[PDB]
Amino acid sequence: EVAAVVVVGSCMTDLVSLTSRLPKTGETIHGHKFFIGFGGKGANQCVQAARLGAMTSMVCKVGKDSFGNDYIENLKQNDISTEFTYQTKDAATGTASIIVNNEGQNIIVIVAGANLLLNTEDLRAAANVISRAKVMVCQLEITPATSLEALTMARRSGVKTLFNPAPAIADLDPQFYTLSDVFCCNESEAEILTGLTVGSAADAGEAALVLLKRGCQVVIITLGAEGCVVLSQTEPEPKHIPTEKVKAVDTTGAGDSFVGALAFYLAYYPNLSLEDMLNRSNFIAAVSVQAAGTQSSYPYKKDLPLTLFLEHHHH
Amino acid sequence: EVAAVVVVGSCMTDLVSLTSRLPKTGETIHGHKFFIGFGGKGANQCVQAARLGAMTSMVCKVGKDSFGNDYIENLKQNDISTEFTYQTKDAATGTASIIVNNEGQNIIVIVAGANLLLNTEDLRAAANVISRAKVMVCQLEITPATSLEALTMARRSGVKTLFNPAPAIADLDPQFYTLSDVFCCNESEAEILTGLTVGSAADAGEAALVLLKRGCQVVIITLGAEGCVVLSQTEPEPKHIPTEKVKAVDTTGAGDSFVGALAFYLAYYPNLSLEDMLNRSNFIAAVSVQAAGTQSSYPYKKDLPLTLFLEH
Ligand SMILES: Nc1ncnc2c1ncn2[C@@H]1O[C@H](COP(=O)(O)CP(=O)(O)O)[C@@H](O)[C@H]1O
Ligand SMILES: Nc1ncnc2c1ncn2[C@@H]1O[C@H](COP(=O)(O)CP(=O)(O)O)[C@@H](O)[C@H]1O
Ligand SMILES: [Cl-]
Ligand SMILES: [K+]
Ligand SMILES: [K+]
Ligand SMILES: [Mg+2]
Ligand SMILES: [Mg+2]
Repeated sequence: EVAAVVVVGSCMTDLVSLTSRLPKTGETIHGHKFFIGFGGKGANQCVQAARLGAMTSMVCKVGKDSFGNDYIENLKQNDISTEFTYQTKDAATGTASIIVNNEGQNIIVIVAGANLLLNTEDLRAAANVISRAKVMVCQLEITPATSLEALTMARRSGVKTLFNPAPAIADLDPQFYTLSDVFCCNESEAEILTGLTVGSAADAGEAALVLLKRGCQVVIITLGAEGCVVLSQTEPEPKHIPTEKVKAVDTTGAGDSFVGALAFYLAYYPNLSLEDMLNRSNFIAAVSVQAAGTQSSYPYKKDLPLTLFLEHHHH
Repeated sequence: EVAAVVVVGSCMTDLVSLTSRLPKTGETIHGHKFFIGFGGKGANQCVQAARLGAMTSMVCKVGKDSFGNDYIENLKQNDISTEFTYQTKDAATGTASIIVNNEGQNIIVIVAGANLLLNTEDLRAAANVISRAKVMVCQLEITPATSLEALTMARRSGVKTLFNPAPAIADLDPQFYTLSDVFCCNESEAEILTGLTVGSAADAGEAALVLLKRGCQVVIITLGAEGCVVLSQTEPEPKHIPTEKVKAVDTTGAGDSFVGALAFYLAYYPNLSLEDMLNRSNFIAAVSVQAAGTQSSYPYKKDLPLTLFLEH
């Protein structure tokens, strides 16, 4: 019935061309395959949460176009509520044009498009759904002011905020930190936000402390194959949560799998320690890296170990 | 209604992102605008001819996908026959993914897709329409075997062949020249095809002669703002046909406008001199450069000077 996880954020149509070599400036090349995929950090996170069993709702804006209609169907196919998936005639659906060579290297051009037109009126119409959620997740692929509005609304209603400052902006409004219950970013984002080098767990501990002092309640920095680091106002000493070693097929979208899993745990297992939530989220994201693609790689509950769903702390 | 102009060639969806900077390897950048356009050199040429008043037929193959369905509607809206516009589940509609910066530099990735699956069986179904046409137009965006068969069919029925070797490749099948009544390309294509540097109308004349001696009857090299150069087996001395100076808004698709205009004139105004046809085609192409986009820039007869359509 009630959506426990509300994601206010982005949907993007992935337009993928496969080539033998990447083009340089000025070059026309021929590729050998083109296909369409569904992306956007907001939708990616929402899709992972939904596949773990969350009742989710996506607050987003697409175009009144073929891509937008397709995106709505993609959400429905993932059992996501589309009651706040808005459409606009005033911009195309967001796009990621992606060129990939035979080694899996890419160039990407993102046009946020309709995502940027998600506005105050849209959030007001979503106010009841936001207010009744357990967790509100947002990123920085819509207009920053709209993400800030959503954080504000959630905070005012006592709804847990999960903020993923991605892609990062060097001088974020200070309110982004003070309105974030959980602030989760990757190493490259942490570098932009703090002006520190972040390559290692040690580095992430230092960066996390800078972010915590700006007013976050919890800070998590993800570290690829090294797992993640967390600290909080209650426990300000950095804790490194490793992830078990796997053979990565395709790491694309791992960050969004991680965040979607964390949203699921915050909503449905609020009793658990951060450490527990993060061990589980690490494991889920590590499953995603062992499969090709972004949304297509995200696991479903039925294909995951039963231990990930126990109410109490586990070893 | 008998089609006078038959175009056997490509339909492509243009997926255009406008950016401040072009991305380097491994980089994600954010751009400021995305749009979809109808393109493909075959379709572009067919659309310009149709807008001038030609009865046209587009022989092509698109996907059984949204892009393909949309493409078919695009052709119908331009009054083009789609009797031999095929759809396949075996590849997506052709795509051109185009990134452009604010200085107009670009990165382009073409995936010809369904265009490549237009096969000789598909062509043969069109034999009656080809046989009753005045002009057959082909390019180098579908499979070579298919384009060669189309030109062969036209020749067998005494239908004029107009061939646009675009995009160009160094080692083009010799038959493309010998099957071409009119062979029309741009300066950068002529350079690839001949190995000559083309940096003037005089240089274009020299490259054109190489193309002529490979077996073409008429060779036209288009020269952007400098108009075009023509020679023929009957008159091998190069003739430079200037175009009047205009303020270009967007030169994208001008070559296809030029070729589609030329097809229209070859089909419906056969008694005009070649020089006259090229002056008119230059003028129509120069209108196209004064508007943004490709097919959205191609003028209609109703918006053009009446003198372009007077005989003699
Ligand atoms: N190679 C790898 N092996 C195992 N887990 C991985 C992994 N790459 C990523 N992960 C998992 O996915 C989470 C998020 O990944 P990232 O820190 O890589 C985000 P990004 O920096 O690539 O955008 C990690 O914290 C970890 O749990
Ligand atoms: N800047 C410009 N001013 C006027 N006419 C132009 C022009 N650029 C192109 N044209 C017209 O369009 C014709 C074809 O253009 P191009 O020679 O540039 C072929 P392409 O660059 O589209 O491949 C020219 O012969 C000329 O008639
Ligand atoms: Cl920009
Ligand atoms: K993956
Ligand atoms: K134009
Ligand atoms: Mg990673
Ligand atoms: Mg040009």
